Amino acid sequence: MERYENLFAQLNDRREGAFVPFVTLGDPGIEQSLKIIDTLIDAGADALELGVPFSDPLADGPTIQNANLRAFAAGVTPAQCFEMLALIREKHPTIPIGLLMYANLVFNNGIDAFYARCEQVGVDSVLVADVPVEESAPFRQAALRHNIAPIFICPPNADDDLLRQVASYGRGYTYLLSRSGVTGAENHHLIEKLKEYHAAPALQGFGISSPEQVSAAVRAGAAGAISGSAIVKIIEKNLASPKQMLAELRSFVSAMKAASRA
Amino acid sequence: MERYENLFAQLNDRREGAFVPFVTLGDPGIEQSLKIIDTLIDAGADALELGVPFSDPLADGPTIQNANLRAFAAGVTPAQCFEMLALIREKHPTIPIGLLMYANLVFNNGIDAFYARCEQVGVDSVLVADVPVEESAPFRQAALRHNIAPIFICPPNADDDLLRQVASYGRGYTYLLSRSGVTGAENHHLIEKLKEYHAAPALQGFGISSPEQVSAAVRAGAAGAISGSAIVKIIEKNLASPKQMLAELRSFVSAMKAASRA
Amino acid sequence: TLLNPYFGEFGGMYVPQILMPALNQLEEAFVRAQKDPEFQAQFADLLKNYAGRPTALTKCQNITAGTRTTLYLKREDLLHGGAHTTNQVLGQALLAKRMGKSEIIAETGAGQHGVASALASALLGLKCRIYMGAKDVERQSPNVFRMRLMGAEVIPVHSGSATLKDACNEALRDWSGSYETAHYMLGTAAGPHPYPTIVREFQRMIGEETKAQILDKEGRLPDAVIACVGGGSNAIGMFADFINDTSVGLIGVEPGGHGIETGEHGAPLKHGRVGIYFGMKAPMMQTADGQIEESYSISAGLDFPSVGPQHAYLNSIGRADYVSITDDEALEAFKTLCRHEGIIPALESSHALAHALKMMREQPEKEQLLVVNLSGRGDKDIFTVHDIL
Amino acid sequence: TLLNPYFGEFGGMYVPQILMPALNQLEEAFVRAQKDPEFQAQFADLLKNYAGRPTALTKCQNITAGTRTTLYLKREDLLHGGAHTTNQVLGQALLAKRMGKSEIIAETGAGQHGVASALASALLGLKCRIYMGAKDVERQSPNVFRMRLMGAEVIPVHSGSATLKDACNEALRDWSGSYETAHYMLGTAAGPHPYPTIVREFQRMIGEETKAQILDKEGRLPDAVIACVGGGSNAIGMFADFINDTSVGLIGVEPGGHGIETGEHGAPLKHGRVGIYFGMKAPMMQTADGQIEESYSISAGLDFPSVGPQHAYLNSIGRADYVSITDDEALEAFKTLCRHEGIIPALESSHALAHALKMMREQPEKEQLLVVNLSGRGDKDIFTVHDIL
Ligand SMILES: Cc1ncc(COP(=O)(O)O)c(CN[C@@H](CO)C(=O)O)c1O
Ligand SMILES: Cc1ncc(COP(=O)(O)O)c(CN[C@@H](CO)C(=O)O)c1O
Ligand SMILES: O=P(O)(O)OC[C@@H](O)CO
Ligand SMILES: O=P(O)(O)OC[C@@H](O)CO
Ligand code: NA
Ligand code: NA
Repeated sequence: MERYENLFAQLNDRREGAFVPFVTLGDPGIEQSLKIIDTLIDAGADALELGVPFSDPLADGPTIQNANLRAFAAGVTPAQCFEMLALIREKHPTIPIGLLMYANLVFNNGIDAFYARCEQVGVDSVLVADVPVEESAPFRQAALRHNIAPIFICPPNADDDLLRQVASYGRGYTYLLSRSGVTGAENHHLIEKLKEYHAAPALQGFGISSPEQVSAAVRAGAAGAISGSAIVKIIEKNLASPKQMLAELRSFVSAMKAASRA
Repeated sequence: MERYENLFAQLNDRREGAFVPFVTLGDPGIEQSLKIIDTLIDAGADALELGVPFSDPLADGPTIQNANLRAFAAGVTPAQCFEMLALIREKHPTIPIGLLMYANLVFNNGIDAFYARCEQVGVDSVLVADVPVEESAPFRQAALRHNIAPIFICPPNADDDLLRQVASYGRGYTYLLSRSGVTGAENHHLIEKLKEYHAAPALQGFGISSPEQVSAAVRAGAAGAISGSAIVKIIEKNLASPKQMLAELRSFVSAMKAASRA
Repeated sequence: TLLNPYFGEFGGMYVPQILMPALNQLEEAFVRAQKDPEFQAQFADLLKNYAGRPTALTKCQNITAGTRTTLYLKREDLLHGGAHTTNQVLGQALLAKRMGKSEIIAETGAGQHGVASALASALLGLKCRIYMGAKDVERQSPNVFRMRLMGAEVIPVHSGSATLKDACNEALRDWSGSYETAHYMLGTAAGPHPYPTIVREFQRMIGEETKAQILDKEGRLPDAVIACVGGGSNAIGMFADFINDTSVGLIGVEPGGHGIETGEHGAPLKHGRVGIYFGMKAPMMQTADGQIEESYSISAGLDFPSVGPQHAYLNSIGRADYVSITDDEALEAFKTLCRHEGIIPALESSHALAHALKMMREQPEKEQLLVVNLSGRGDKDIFTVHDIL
Repeated sequence: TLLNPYFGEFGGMYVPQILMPALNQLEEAFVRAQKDPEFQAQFADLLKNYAGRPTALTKCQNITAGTRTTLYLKREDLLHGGAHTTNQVLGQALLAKRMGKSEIIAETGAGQHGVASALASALLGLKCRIYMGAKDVERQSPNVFRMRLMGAEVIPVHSGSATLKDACNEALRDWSGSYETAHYMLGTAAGPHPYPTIVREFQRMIGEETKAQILDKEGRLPDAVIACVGGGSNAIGMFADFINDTSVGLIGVEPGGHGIETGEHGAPLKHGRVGIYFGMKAPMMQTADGQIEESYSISAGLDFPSVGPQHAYLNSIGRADYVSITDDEALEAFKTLCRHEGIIPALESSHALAHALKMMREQPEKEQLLVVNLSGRGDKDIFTVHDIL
């Protein structure tokens, strides 16, 4: 809950947009995943979007799908995800970490029991990819009772009552979609209305891979950009030279974050 | 017509049964077919049953079917059959020759026109394998006008009116069936009734290969036995040694004819 | 005989003498059955409740676009088994049983009569042997596996062209030998009387239903009914109730094969001469010497060098007209029914269809109500039509 | 929403937010259509005159011998296309058109919904993409060729088990991206509301016809109606009109695969726990960690690790009972329907059948009137069942 308010106040303060990386927890093995996450923070990461690997990624394109399979082959479970989440909170206590989830993994152990384990480990927000606003009530009441921000998606085709509901129930940031589709590295009235309704900071989402999209987003009114596949593609690409991987990752993040001045 | 009366009078005379071989005209080539026919007459043949090769032998088992194909490969037509029929009548003017036919070949050139070519060449009888008694009228009126004996089959399942019709319309000999089926080399009230009705000499037909069947037949009341496949099988068997073929054929016929004393 | 075996000069009983009482037994059986109300009643029950009848009459939505032609199809493809074949076979198995018989011999070319002969033998409990030519066994194999799983035996005839002629031959050769125990379930309205009359009577529901149906939908009778002709059963099942309504033309479609002019076709009735084979006097394809000729068609159920006698007669007096369709024209009408109407027809029925399209697209402003007998489905054909790429 | 999305705790709309207005558009479209007399009228015309309906209710002559069981079958195998599948798809393509849509995405496992999606798109003129798992593409290939000849595109999903789950996934992934132009023609009474209600309503003619038919033949309602359950459509089409007649039990049959105890099966509703996937809250087969599990069945149309929600609810309140059948028990009922009744059933429908035989032969003196929904034909299956030798 608060680490976001913190970040958005200090960012508004030094007048810049936010830069939030995405990585799947455990790809391409736990040991190198933790180092990728430290190098991402090192190079420029304002907050973190993290994935817990699901079997059936309903809203994900192929880079993330293969990432999930690399994780699964490395033997990563939901429990290894929570135990590595506490080790990186143990050394980076400022950074907002948000979890991007699928509903079966939240629901599995008891919904409320999920939120409690998040709280316990140091997690700030939970985005459940497949629970629409009209189904959120069990999930949003249980994250509020455990002081985890409920993140909701605002789609390009959103209407009056939906922007109102997302503004009321959301916290942390409003996940603002770029396009229709599933997560892939390829190809204003809403931001205005969201602010009119007092919806928390619009971070823009699918398909940013280019720095000029970041600048563009911030310039448009988006409090930052989220980039996912773009980053995972460098993990995939450099799986054979870990050194060069961490090195190319660094470079990518600092450039991407540099683009956030506006 | 008469060569039969002749044969049956002289056979009744010297008290013996008749022995009628079968061969397909032209198998396994015209030249060797004519020599087989002379050797058959040589060895003991009382009369001759000859086949003109048809494409679709409806009442024939495999020996005769393959015989037909050997003939067809030797290039034998209905015209080559008639021209070889006159060459063997030209040197054996006593012997009754009967033609065993299928209706399409009779019907093709005009039914009456067929009978005339038979007469012209020296043929005694025509057996049409697929025209039952109730369909015979065109065929039996045209063979009578050209003095060719109409041969009819008497089947094991023949009744009152059928033995009457076969007795009335038939001439030459009554073809008496041994069994149901098609021509293959494998496995009294009727003879009595036929004679009561005054049907010409019952020659017994399908499946004789053994001399004791000949003796048996004659003893039963049959004026002779017809053997077909049995003979063709020796043509098939010895196609490679023509000498030994003519030699094994001879032997077969004399034995078969020896069996006719009764 | 109690019934006439000739349709003008065509017809007859050109069999070996030994099979004649058997044909005579059957004609009696047929006449008895047709008056037996208890026979009629259960022929009906199995047609309705087991085969799935009345079959539907479908109006074509898309293939007639920009033409004044309305085109209905009669859907024998929706009949249990997948073809018109099944209606006749149920009556005939019932006749076989009425006569205390217990084996069934049949011959098959497209495999559809084989399959229908196995399904009725399994239902009514009769043992069943089927002859099928070795080339049709390959090009029609879906229908082979279907026969064997129902417990029928299919025997591969390799002689001759290894096609229906060659299966008819081995089928008659075995029945002469087996006629005591075994009935011969003949494939079409072809061969020896009484089979031309029995197959028609056991297939005339096809047209009695179309006449009723069209009159309900259109208030008038068709301008023409079209059907393909290999031996003649679906065509005569369709034509039969229409024959006294002189206003309704009747067209029959023979395989043009590779084109009449190549020799490679199966069009006896319009490009052969009268002959005597398979128990009848009917138009036939033969050499100059009277040797029967091998036919050709892309479709196994139409690959047959003679035609049943009543078709030969309706042609002669000018009450029905017969036309042909090439392999290529039948493939074109298959591709078009699939893609614009979502019905895969059998390549046999496509010859009838391809003529109706030719009728439509040659005179597009002609106002004409047509009906095509869609006699079967194209499931047996999909592997073959798809290696024509 | 205008209609309830929950069958007790089961159901819901567990989608990505972006697809929600689309689901909402559809529910409105459905409610409008159901009251539109002009919609009802042409849904009817195409069910009757194009699909071929009423389907028949066949009494079994031979398989019940020496038992007090009467067994009727409902013949959805005689439906244009070869399966129950076709009734729903016609209503849904009509809904797609009413809503100005022009592409159709669908997913297929047995290939039968794919084929039915291609035949209605070709008839009503809609372009059509189909996802199908790479293992089902092999073991169900007759249905593949049939789809492509009708001009549909089938796309081979190699991910995961390469089976229906994996096709559902790629199908929803594309519709999120395409929902503007494209409708998603969902395979069963499963997934997101309104699909559980639409598929049932567009399949309840199955049971409305059986109830009428049995009452005419027997003067009384069945003792039990049996149907197999992969996602749930034929079963609910069958059960739906019977639910308020408490005297009629309703049994549903899930794939027992290699045997429940091996892990290799597809029996969610009776051997899985409630989960959330594919837009619903329904029983599911999953690991201890909530990762969805791969199922198994010999039959591609039943190889699916969840079950539609209304089945989950009718089980829970105890109004329907669910049972399983092994691969081997379904092969045995296939072999027996072929050989003693001359009907090749689909391996899917054989699981329902094999339970009815088990009911009969376990208590042979029990007087019981049963009805099995013979949902499809076994034509897609004959090559596969025949390499099990
Ligand atoms: C769908 C379909 N429609 C028509 C025919 C042609 O025969 P018909 O002329 O008798 O009506 C066939 C042939 N049916 C026969 C002969 O080959 C069989 O044994 O399979 C067919 O399969
Ligand atoms: C004949 C038959 N009967 C039943 C079913 C099972 O589905 P149901 O549970 O929905 O009724 C199937 C599956 N049909 C779907 C799913 O795999 C298809 O895409 O082909 C079937 O093919
Ligand atoms: O569309 P991408 O490729 O930037 O990836 C989306 C994910 O970060 C998750 O929100
Ligand atoms: O049965 P077969 O074998 O003696 O042959 C019959 C022929 O001779 C012709 O009548
Ligand atoms: Na023909
Ligand atoms: Na299932």
